[PDB]
Amino acid sequence: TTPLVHVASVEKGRSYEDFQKVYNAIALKLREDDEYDNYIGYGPVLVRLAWHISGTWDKHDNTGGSYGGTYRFKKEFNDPSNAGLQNGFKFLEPIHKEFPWISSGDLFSLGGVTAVQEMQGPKIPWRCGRVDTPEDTTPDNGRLPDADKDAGYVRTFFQRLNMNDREVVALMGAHALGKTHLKNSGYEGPFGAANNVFTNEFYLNLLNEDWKLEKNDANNEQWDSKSGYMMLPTDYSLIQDPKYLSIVKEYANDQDKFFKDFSKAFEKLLENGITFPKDAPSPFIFKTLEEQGL
Amino acid sequence: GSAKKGATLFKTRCLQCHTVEKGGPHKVGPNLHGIFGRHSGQAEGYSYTDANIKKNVLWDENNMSEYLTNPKKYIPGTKMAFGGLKKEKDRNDLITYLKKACE
Ligand code: HEC
Ligand code: HEC
Repeated sequence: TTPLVHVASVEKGRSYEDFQKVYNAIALKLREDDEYDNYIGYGPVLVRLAWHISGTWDKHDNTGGSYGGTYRFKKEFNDPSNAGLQNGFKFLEPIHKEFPWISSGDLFSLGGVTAVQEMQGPKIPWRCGRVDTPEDTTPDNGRLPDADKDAGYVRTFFQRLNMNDREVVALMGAHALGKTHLKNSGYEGPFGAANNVFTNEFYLNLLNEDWKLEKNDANNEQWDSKSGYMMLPTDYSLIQDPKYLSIVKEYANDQDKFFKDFSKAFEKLLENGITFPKDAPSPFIFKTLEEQGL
Repeated sequence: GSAKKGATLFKTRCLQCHTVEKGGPHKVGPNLHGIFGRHSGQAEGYSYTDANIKKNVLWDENNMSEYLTNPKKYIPGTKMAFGGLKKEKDRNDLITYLKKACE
């Protein structure tokens, strides 16, 4: 019956200027709702949502992925791995009602891109065309990675998403943003210092801080620094693996390079499983609130 | 402004990188004791970017407000990774608290 193919289909009569206004709405709500999660803001959770709706992809049969917007259904919604993402969903809710024409998959992925850009991260090219798919196309729970693992697990897991060593190390840099919450994932604490500004501090912190592996209140083991940060076992394994370690040192010495590689990797992540036809518009780079004068 | 609200804003948005007490430890950024009425990039023991030193400004409540609105805008090349307080109310509250906290 032939492999499952997802053809990008631009929302009828919508263009670059239309998506900028969705972007603006997301960015403005980011700017104004600054109290959430003890003044961390919605930035980090929007990025996590975008990665989680994308990280269900299986390259072998093109199941899961951002295309179908399948996060809107309870099976994927109540995924224990996705605990806490309801906040990001409720954030995007009023925006979806203001732009009812945009597909769920386009909105989720755009939220992540907006967040990264607004948090002074790199520019992330973005492509529209994702289309809402029925509820039985929803991926089973358990396709997202576990935290209590080593580098071997990480490398292997990301093969399924077609990500190589450099792409993995780059994407993990997103753990410069936000924190872990105990009632969500059984891990607690800020990853770094700048919680809502996109930097290369993930790499610098891994290499330069003094970490200790200890039990938290959920009896889960996590790496804690004396400076009060925390890292998951999967995060710390990036300096336990020799090949990972080289790339870690690279991004720690060059933020510009990290920004470039993250932008590629992230867009690749959001676009996995999508076939873009020839008539499809070129990828969009959206203007931040800052360069609009705000 | 409300010093107590400003206390909350400092605890959640500044404390991770700065302390306020006299003779308090340097962290991500420098200790901020006696910050008002002192030249920028002058905390002893701390390693600033030279962009912060080149700015060369005695810190007061007005330039603090502008700085904390958008740190990269006021001092290009600063390494203080902070988005910025975009609500003037919060800037007034924070600076009010910081005025006494670091006396
Ligand atoms: C790290 C994650 C920080 C956060 C959050 C905040 N600050 Fe910061 N600050 C930080 C650094 C690394 C620096 C030095 C910048 C450089 O280029 O060297 C600063 C600088 C300041 C200053 C100026 C100090 C001086 O010139 O002597 C002030 C007055 C200051 N920071 C205050 C401040 C406030 C009020 C913050 C939150 C509302 C805040 N900082 C956040 C590191 C970080
Ligand atoms: C491209 C983005 C991205 C990638 C890839 C990524 N994460 Fe994260 N994750 C985030 C962000 C951003 C947060 C912080 C969310 C917040 O603060 O609300 C987070 C938080 C978490 C949390 C805690 C969530 C909570 O609220 O308690 C866990 C657990 C986690 N990540 C596990 C992993 C593991 C394991 C991997 C890979 C092996 C991984 N993530 C890869 C972006 C990412």
